[PDB]
Amino acid sequence: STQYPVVDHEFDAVVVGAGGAGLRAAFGLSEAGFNTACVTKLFPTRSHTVAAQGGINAALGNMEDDNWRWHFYDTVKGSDWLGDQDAIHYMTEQAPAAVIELENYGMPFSRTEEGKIYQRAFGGQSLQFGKGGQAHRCCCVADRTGHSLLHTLYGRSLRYDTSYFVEYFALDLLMENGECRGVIALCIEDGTIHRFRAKNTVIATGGYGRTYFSCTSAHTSTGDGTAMVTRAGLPCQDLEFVQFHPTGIYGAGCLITEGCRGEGGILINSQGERFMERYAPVAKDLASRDVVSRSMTIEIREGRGCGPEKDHVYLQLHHLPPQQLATRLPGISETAMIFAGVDVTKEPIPVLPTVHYNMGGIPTNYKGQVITHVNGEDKVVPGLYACGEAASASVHGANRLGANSLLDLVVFGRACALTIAETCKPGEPVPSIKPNAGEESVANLDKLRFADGTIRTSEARLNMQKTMQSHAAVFRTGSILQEGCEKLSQIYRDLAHLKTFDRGIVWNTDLVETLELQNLMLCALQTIYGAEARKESRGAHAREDYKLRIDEFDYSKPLQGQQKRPFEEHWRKHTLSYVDVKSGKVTLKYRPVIDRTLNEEDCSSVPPAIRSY
Amino acid sequence: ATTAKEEMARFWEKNTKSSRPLSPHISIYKWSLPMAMSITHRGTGVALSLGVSLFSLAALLLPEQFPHYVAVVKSLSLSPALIYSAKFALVFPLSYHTWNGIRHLVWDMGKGFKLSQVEQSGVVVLILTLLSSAAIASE
Amino acid sequence: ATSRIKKFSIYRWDPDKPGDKPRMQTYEVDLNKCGPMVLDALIKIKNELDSTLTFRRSCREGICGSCAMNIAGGNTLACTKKIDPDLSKTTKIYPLPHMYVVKDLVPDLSNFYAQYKSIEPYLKKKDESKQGKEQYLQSIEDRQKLDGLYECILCACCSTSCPSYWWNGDKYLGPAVLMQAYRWMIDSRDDYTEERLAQLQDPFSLYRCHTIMNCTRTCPKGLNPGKAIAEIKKMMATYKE
Amino acid sequence: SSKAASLHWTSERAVSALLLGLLPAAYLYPGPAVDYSLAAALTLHGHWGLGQVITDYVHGDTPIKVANTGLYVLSAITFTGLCYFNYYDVGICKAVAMLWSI
Ligand SMILES: *Cc1cc2c(cc1C)nc1c(=O)[nH]c(=O)nc-1n2C[C@H](O)[C@H](O)[C@H](O)COP(=O)(O)OP(=O)(O)OC[C@H]1O[C@@H](n2cnc3c(N)ncnc32)[C@H](O)[C@@H]1O
Ligand SMILES: CCCCCCO[C@@H]1O[C@H](CO)[C@@H](O)[C@H](O)[C@H]1O
Ligand code: SF4
Ligand code: F3S
Ligand code: FES
Ligand SMILES: [K+]
Ligand SMILES: [K+]
Repeated sequence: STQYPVVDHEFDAVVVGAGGAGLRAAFGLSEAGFNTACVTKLFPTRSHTVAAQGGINAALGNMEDDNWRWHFYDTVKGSDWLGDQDAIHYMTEQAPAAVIELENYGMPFSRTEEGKIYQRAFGGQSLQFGKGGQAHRCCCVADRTGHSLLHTLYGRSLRYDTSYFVEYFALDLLMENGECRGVIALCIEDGTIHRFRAKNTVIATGGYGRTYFSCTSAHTSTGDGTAMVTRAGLPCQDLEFVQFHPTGIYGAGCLITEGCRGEGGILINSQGERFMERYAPVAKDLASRDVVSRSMTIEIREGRGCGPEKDHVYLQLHHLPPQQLATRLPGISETAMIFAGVDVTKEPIPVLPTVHYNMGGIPTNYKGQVITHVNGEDKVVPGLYACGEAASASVHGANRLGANSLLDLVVFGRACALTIAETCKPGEPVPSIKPNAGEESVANLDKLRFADGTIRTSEARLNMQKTMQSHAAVFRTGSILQEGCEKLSQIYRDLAHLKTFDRGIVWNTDLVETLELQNLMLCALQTIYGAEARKESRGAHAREDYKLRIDEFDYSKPLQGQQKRPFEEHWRKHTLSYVDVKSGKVTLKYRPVIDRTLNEEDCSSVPPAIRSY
Repeated sequence: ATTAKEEMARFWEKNTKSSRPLSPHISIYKWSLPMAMSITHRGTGVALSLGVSLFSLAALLLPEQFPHYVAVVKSLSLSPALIYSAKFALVFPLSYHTWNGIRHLVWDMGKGFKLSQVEQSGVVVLILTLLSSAAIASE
Repeated sequence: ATSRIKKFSIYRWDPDKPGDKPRMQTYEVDLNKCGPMVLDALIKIKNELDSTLTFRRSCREGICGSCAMNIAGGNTLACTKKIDPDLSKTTKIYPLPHMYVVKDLVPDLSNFYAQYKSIEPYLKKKDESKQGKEQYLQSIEDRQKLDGLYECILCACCSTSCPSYWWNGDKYLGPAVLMQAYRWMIDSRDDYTEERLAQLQDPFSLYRCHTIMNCTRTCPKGLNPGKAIAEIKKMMATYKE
Repeated sequence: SSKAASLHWTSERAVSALLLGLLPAAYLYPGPAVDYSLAAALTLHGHWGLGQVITDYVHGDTPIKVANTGLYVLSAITFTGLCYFNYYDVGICKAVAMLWSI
C-alpha cells in the first residue's frame, strides 16, 4: 504496493452526490435517525442542479383548476410509452406535496396576486388528459429555479447531523456477494483513500452530457456514478435515449430555458416563418422537445438556417412586454448579452438543439432501489439505491417533459430516504468487507497517475466527443451508427497509450480528469451500441432507416383480432447494457416496460397510441 | 457532523500549521477612487487626532503662552505665499475629512449606495474640499 | 493562416513539491484559436501546454461560482470575464486574495463556508408544527424585497475583496454572509428577525464594515452587498425587545 | 445592556453630527461655551475613532489591551490639555483667529 494510506469509515448509510437528489436523500436519512455520510466531488452548491432555470411541475392549481392525474397523463404520453407508469404514478401524485415542502423550507417562488406560487406554461403539458388545452403548472423562481432550489436544500441540510465529505471523488462500489457494502474514494484535498462501510448506499451523481462535444451540462457531468455500477457488473438502462434541448445558445451551448416560449416567445427561420405551426399545428412551439428539435434540425439542413453560416435558428422574444421579460426571464436576458451580445427586447436569440439531459441511467424501481434483471425477473440489489438524473425509474422514458427532472430529484431522493427508513433500522451492524476490498481501484488510480503514452487525456476525450456528435445526433442511421461504434471501441482501446503529466496526489486535476475519461467512455460505448441495436423510432431516438415505432401491437388500428408480436420482435422495452471493462465489449439484453400504476381505480393505466402534438 | 464553530476552530488549526502560502492582496489588488478616498479618510482622521493631541501637550508644557508664539511668527516677515501654503496645508486635511465625513453620515441613512453614486459623491467631495480650502487659506 | 498571441502570467504552487515557493509562469495563447473568456483560455492551456495547471471550475456560464479568482487586479468569474484584446498587456491571474492556498489557483474556502452556516441561512418559523401542509402566503410586494439578495451564488469574490475581511476575516462575516443574514431578516415568512439581529451584537460580525465598497464594485451578479449591510445597521439601531 | 454594540454605533454618528454642528458655531459665536464644547467633542470622536483603527489592525490579547490602555491615556491627557488652554490661555476659537491673522 500500500503506497497510499486508507481510512475506513463506518456509517448506517452513504450518499454519493450533493445536487438536488443527493442533498434530499442525505438529510432525509439523518432526519430519520441514521448516521448518514454525504460524499460529493464538488461543494454542494456547485452542482449542475444550480443551473436549472424553467421550473418544477406540480398540479397546485394556483393558475387554474388542475388534476395531478392529467399531469401523469402528460408524462406517460411524453415518454412515448417507454416510461414505467408506476414510477410515473408516484412522481406526479407526490408533486404538490414535494413543491409545498420546498416553499415551506424557504424557496423564493415568484408569487401570484393571491400570495401563492406562480406557474407558467411549458412543453407537452395539458388539462383534461390532452383535451382541455394548454396547462400552467410549472412552479418557478423567475428563470433561476435550479439556483434557488439547490440553495434552499443545502440550507435545509445544515440543520441535521449529516456528515459531509466535500470534494471527494468516488471510485467504485464495495461489492460482496451481489450486495453493496459501501464505496471507496479519493480525498482530493490531501490525496488519501477512503472506504465507507455502510448498510446502504445511495447514488445520485448526475448525467453525462460531456460525452458529446456540444452540451448544456457542466464540465463536471461525467457520469461518474454510471461507470461505477458498470464496473460492478451491473446493467445500465436506456443510455441510448439522449435528449436534445431545443434552445441552447450558439457558440457556448449555454441553455435558454423553455420558459421563453411559455411566456410568448417563438421560433423563426431565415425567411421569417414560425415553422412549428407547420410541424405542430396545435402545440406549435410548446410541442415535445424530441419533436421540436427534429423540426429545427430539418429547417437547417434543408436550407432555411439562419446566421452567416445558415446553421442555427432564431428564438424571438422582443415582441413581448419588457416588464414581463425582466420579471419572468431576467436570467436568460443577462446570459444572451454576455454570450451573444443579444438584447432580448431588440433582437432574436441564436439557438439550436443541444445535448442536455440523459433519460437513461442506473435502473431502479419506484422506490429508488437498484434492480438487476435475471431470467426475465427484476430483483433488487440489497444496499444500493439511485435517484436523480443518474437514475432510470424511469419516469422519463424516451422523452422527458420540461420541468420534470427537478421534480424527479426531490421526489425520488426522498423516496430513497423513506424506503430505507421502512426497510432497515438505524444502528444495525455494518457489514464486513475483506481487508483488500478496493485495491484494484487504487491500482488503476496509480497507473493513470504515472501514465506516459502517446495520447494525452485532452486528446482522447476530444476524439470521443467528436464521434458522438457525428454518429449519434438528433437523426441517426445504421451505417453511421455502426462506424461510431468502431471509432469508439478503438479509442477505448487507445486508452492504453494515455499520457498524463502531474505526478502529485493533492488536487491533481490532471489525474481526476483521467478518472473521468474512463467514466465518460464507458457511458458513451453503451449509448452508441444501444443506439445501433435499436431499429425503431421512439422519443429522442429517430432512425431514418426505421421510421416507425414498433410496439407489441400495431396501435394504429383496432386491436380486435390482432397478433401480439413476440417480445423479441418489437422494441417497446428498456435496453440493458453491460460492459467488459478490460476489453470494452458491449453486451445488451432487454426487459419489459412496467405499465401498471400503483392503483388502477385511482389512476388509469394508459395504453399506447399515436404520438402527435 | 461538525458545528460552524467546530469548523472555524479546525480551519485555523490545520492551515496555521501547514506550509500553505497566503495568496497576495494589497500588493496585487487594483485600486479605485472610492477605495483610495476611503483609506485617506482614515489617514486624515488619525492625523487630525494627533494634531489635536500634539496641541494639548504643547499647552501643558511649553514656556510661553500662545500669544507669544504668534508674535515670534509675525516678526519673520515670511513670504505671504509661504503663509498661504502653510494655511492650506493646515486646513486641507480638516476640509477633506469633514466633507467626506458628511458623505459617511448620509450613507448611514442608506442613501447613495448605487456604485455610480459612490463615484459622483466621491468627486463632489473632492471639489468641495479644494474650493473650501483655497478660500479659507486666503482669509 | 494570422495568429494573435497573448501572454498570461499565472500564480503557481505545488504542495507535493518539497520546499516549492509561489511563482508566476507565463503562457502564450493565440486568441484566434480559443474562446473569448479567460476560463476558455485557462482550459486551453491545461489541455495543450501544462495539464498541471490546477484550478476550480464547473458550470462555465457564471452561476455556480466555481471559477472565482483575481483576474488582473480584480476578483471575478473567469468563465464570464472577457480576455483583453490588447496584446501589449500580459494578463496576470491570482487566487482569491488573502486566502490559504491549497494549490495554484485553488483557495481554502472552508472558513467562508462555516461563516455562512452560522447565520442559519434557512427559514425558521415559531410554529413549525405545520411544515408540509400548505403554501405559505407571500405577496408580490414582499417577494420583491428579496430581489437582488437571493441571486447570490456564494463565489466569495466580495468577501475576499474587502480589506476588513483581509484583517479580521476570522471574526468578521464579510459581505457575502451578511447579505444572506439580511436575506432571512427581511423574508416576510421568517419569524426570527430579532434573533438574527441579536447575533450581530458584537464588535466584529457586522461592525468591521466601514463602507469601503470594494464588495459592490466586485460582484459578478451585479449585487450590492454593501447597501444590504447598510440596512442591517439601521435595523440594529431601531429594534426592541 | 445586550445591545451595547449597536448603541455605540448610534452614539458615534451622533457625536460626529455634533462636532459638525460646532464648526458653524465656533466661527459665528466664538466663546467659552463653544470652546469647551469642542474640547469635549474633539476628545470623544477622536477616542472612538482611533479605537476602531486599533480594533482592525491590532491582534492578540496583550497588544490589544496595551493599545487600548495607551490610547485611554492619550485621550484623557488631551481633553485635559485643551481645557487647560481654554482656562489659562485664550481658548481654541481665539487661537485660530490669531493663527489665521498671521
Ligand atoms: C444542464 C441543465 C439541466 C437542467 C436545466 C438547465 C441546465 C443548464 N433546467 C431544468 C429545469 O428548468 N427543470 C427541470 O426539471 N430540469 C432541468 N435541468 C435538468 C436537471 O437539472 C438535471 O437533470 C438535475 O439537475 C440532476 O441533478 P442531480 O441531483 O441528479 O445532480 P447534479 O446536479 O447533476 O449533481 C451531481 C452530484 O454528484 C456528485 N458527483 C459526481 N461525480 C462524483 C464522483 N465521482 N464522486 C463523488 N461525487 C460525485 C457531484 O459533486 C454533485 O453533487
Ligand atoms: C493608489 C492611488 C491611485 C488610484 C486612484 C484612482 O484609481 C482609478 O479610479 C477609477 C474610478 O473608480 C477606476 O475606474 C480606475 O480603474 C482606477 O485606476
Ligand atoms: S454577494 Fe456577490 S460576490 Fe458576494 S458571493 Fe454573492 S454574488 Fe459572489
Ligand atoms: S468592501 Fe468591506 S468594509 Fe464594508 S462596504 Fe464592502 S464589506
Ligand atoms: S464555472 Fe461556474 S461560475 Fe464559472
Ligand atoms: K436519467
Ligand atoms: K421577517
